[PDB]
Order: sequence, then structure tokens, then C-alpha cells
Amino acid sequence: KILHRLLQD
Amino acid sequence: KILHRLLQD
Amino acid sequence: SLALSLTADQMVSALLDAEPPILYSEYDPTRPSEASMMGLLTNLADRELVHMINWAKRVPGFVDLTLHDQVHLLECAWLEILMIGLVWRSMEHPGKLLFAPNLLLDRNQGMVEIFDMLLATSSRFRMMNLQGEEFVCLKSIILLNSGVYTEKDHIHRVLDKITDTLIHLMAKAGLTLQQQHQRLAQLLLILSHIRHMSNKGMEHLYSMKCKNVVPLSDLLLEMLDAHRL
Amino acid sequence: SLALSLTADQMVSALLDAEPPILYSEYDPPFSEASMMGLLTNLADRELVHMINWAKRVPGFVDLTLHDQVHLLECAWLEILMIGLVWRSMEHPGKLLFAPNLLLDRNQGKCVEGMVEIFDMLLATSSRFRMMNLQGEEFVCLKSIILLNSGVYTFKDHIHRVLDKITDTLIHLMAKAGLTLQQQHQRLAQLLLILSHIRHMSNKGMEHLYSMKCKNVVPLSDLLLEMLDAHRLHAP
Ligand SMILES: Oc1ccc(C(=Nc2ccccc2Cl)c2ccc(O)cc2)cc1
Ligand SMILES: Oc1ccc(C(=Nc2ccccc2Cl)c2ccc(O)cc2)cc1
Repeated sequence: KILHRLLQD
Repeated sequence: KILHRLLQD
Repeated sequence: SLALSLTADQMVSALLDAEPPILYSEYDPTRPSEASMMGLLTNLADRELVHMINWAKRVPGFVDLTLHDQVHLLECAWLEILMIGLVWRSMEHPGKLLFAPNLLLDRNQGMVEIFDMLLATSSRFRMMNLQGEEFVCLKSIILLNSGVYTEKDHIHRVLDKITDTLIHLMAKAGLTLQQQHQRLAQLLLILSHIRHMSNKGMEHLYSMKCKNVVPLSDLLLEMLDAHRL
Repeated sequence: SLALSLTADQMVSALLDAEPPILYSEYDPPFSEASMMGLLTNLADRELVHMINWAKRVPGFVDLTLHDQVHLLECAWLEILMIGLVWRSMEHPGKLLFAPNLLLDRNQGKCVEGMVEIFDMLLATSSRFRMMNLQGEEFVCLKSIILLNSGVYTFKDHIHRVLDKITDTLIHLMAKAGLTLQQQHQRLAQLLLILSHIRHMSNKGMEHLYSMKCKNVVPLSDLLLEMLDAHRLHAP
């Protein structure tokens, strides 16, 4: 999920 | 309209 | 208006007095479906609707509104009110939904989603130890609030009275001012989820309708059509 | 968790400071269904990137598992966009300020099926905010409540403790403006009940965005599509 990336970043 | 009636009585 | 005059302890009386009865299902345990189940719930909700409409008239301030606005409020809030009634019934049945005294179901017997949400709400009520008095307040708040944005001033005054009443109650149960604020906010935040469940529920029913397998009663069809046009 | 040790003055400041910027739409000026939905979809998509950054800065949000953070944003993102919209639209009675160069009214979203219903709801919410004289301080508290609350019952103690803290804070702001005790819990309740309407608007909006996805005439972004798919929808 793109959401995961954006949150870890 | 049924609700209309019922409310009226 | 007759509603702007009540003591808090009076408001509670009237709301308690006005409670609808708990209706039964036609559930025969000797028969074991999603179509049969929905047939029963539909029948049940259809009969409950009649008691709810006559309950609404007994909510302080409700009768004061124009007939067109009364109609709008119930069209808007009817499944929310059926649903909060359900989760209150079900509070002391962990893991089950008491649709009727003879119809107590678990998540095992889209549709599962709504069940799980109803179960989690019931659960939340339980950990909050919600009181019958807090409950009747909430149910009245939903009737008045859910359709108010879709005369309006008189409505806001009754809402404010019901707020006054919720706080009056919590002060009675020994809660500090900080604790009253938090519990109040906590109760009203659940109404957000009750709105959510009602929305999902209405969409489920709309697609049941089209499939034309579980017939909807004439009132349920009219109330459901209200939410699409 | 750091969130619970904040005073309420310290809470207001972290929230006021976490605020996402106000994004613009494409420049160059009448609208058609698809040019309008393009503009909004593009804007929403860019706004989502900032929302995630804002969410990571709502006290107690980073203390959550990655998964639970994901759950909350997925459930709440349109509510959060919408309450931002009605907050921006407050000073423009009659219009929706999607972006400073994108200020729309009722007649405009009428050239999309089912849009004027949602336009009218959003505008009504904006009126009520304006009539309540909603304050920026109160606003950011409300938006944080939406983030933490909307998805919590589809999972919690921590979250509910953070929700409590924000209630304290909201009340704190009300005691400052000189509100009596009765005035305080009446305005607290008034604010929170509008969250039920914001939820209703989101679900209406979500179904509409799903119509669009089935039409394939306005392309949704990969991210927006993932946010949308997390509601499964269709007729749920
Ligand atoms: O035709 C209908 C009408 C209402 C219901 C209903 N609950 C649901 C509604 C939609 C989806 C799921 C449920 Cl459980 C319900 C019925 C009675 C209650 O007291 C509470 C809920 C189900 C079918
Ligand atoms: O693809 C999208 C995504 C979001 C929006 C959006 N608002 C709506 C959403 C659905 C229906 C109607 C509107 Cl106005 C909206 C977008 C940005 C905002 O700041 C506020 C709302 C519209 C199209």
C-alpha cells in the first residue's frame, strides 16, 4: 500500500 | 406517503 | 413550547415513559439462512417502525415541529434509531445481537461487516456501563440531530436541553466535572458510528431491494426511497 | 506515550502547528462534470500527501502500530478533507472554497449527477460553523477527533485516552473565551454532533467517488484508489 510508504517516511 | 399518514392520526 | 420547560429529572421521566416495547420475531428455531434471517428482521423492523413513530411524538419538542419536518427527521433517523435500540438491547449479551428476545444472533449465523460494527458498539456501551437514562437521551438526540441539516432554532434548544440533562445525570452518578465532559463527548462520538452503521445498512438494504428476493414492506420501501431521492 | 503529558495549551499549539498548507488548483479559468471532477481529484490527491504528514504529528498518532495508523486514515480521510473544506468555506457564505483559486457554488456541481446533494450538505455544515463562530483552535481539535475516532470501533485504550485529552482541551478553550459551565457543555455537544453529519457526508461522497470509478471517465490516482478500496463500497 502506498499508504504504508507515505507513513514510514 | 405512509409515514405522513401515521404521523398525522 | 412544552419541551423547553422540563426539569432534567422531568425530561428523563418523559423519555423513559415514552420507551417503545420490545417486539418479538417469528423465528422458529426448528428451522435453520441469510434470506430467512433478513425476512425476519425486515418483518420486525416494519412492526417496530409503528411504535417508533408513536414514540417520536412523545419526545419533548418533536410534536412542535411541522409535519414536513417531523417526516424528514424520521426518514433520516429511522435505521439509526432501530440500530441504537438493538445495541442497547444487546449490551448484556457479549458477542450477540438481541434483535428480539427470541432472536439472539452471533456473527457466525458485507453483512458480517455491519454485524461486527453493531457488536463493537454494543461492546463499547458495555465498557462504558451506559445507563437506561443516558440511552433514552442519546436516542432522542439522534432523532432530532441526524436530519437537521438536510424552526431549526427550536430544535437546537431541545438538543441543548437534552445536553443539560445528560450532564445532570452524570453529576448525579458522582462524576467530577472533568469526568462529565469526557463521558459526554464519549457518548456523542459513538453517534458518529451509529450514523456510519446506518449508512452502510441503508446501502445494503437498497441492494436487497433491487435483487427482489427479500421483499421489503411498503413502509420500509418508502423510508428507504427517502434516502435515494 | 507523550500525548497524555501535554497541557491543553501545549496541545493547541502542536495542533495549530501541525496544520497542512492550503493548496491551489490549476490556474487558467465554465466547468463540465469531468473537468470539475478532475480538478478536485487532483487536489484531493495532493492534499492526501500533506494529510499523512499532519496525521503523524497529531499527538499520540505515531504511538500507534503502522497498521492501525493506516486503518484510521483509510476510514477518515474524506471526513478530514471535507471538514477542512467547510472550515475554509466559512468566510465565503454560499460558496465552497476547495482552493483559493477554486471557489465553487451550487449551480456548478449541478453539472455532475448527485453532486448538488453533497454540495448542499457541505454548504449547510459551513453555515452552522459560521453561526457557531467556530474557532481555528476548536477546528483543529475537531479534525483530530475525526482522525482518532472514526475508525476506532472497527479495530484502543490509548486512542480513547487521547480522545479524552482533546475533550479536555476543547473545554479548556471554551473556559478561556469566558463561557459559563452550561455554555461549555452545550457548545461541546453542539460541536461533536456535527461530526455525525460530517460522517454522513463522507459516506455519501464515498459512494459517489465509487460511481466515478465505475465510469472510468475521471481517472483516480493509485493512492486515492487505495483509500477508496478500503471502504469496499459499491452498495455496502
Ligand atoms: O429490512 C431490514 C430492516 C432493518 C434491519 C435491521 N438491521 C440491519 C439492517 C441492514 C443491514 C443489517 C442489519 Cl442487521 C434491523 C432491524 C430491526 C432492528 O431492531 C434493528 C435492526 C434489517 C432488515
Ligand atoms: O476524487 C475526489 C476526491 C475528493 C473530492 C472531494 N469532495 C468530494 C468528494 C466526493 C463527492 C463530492 C465531493 Cl465534493 C474533496 C476534495 C478535496 C477537498 O479538499 C475536499 C473535498 C472530490 C473528488
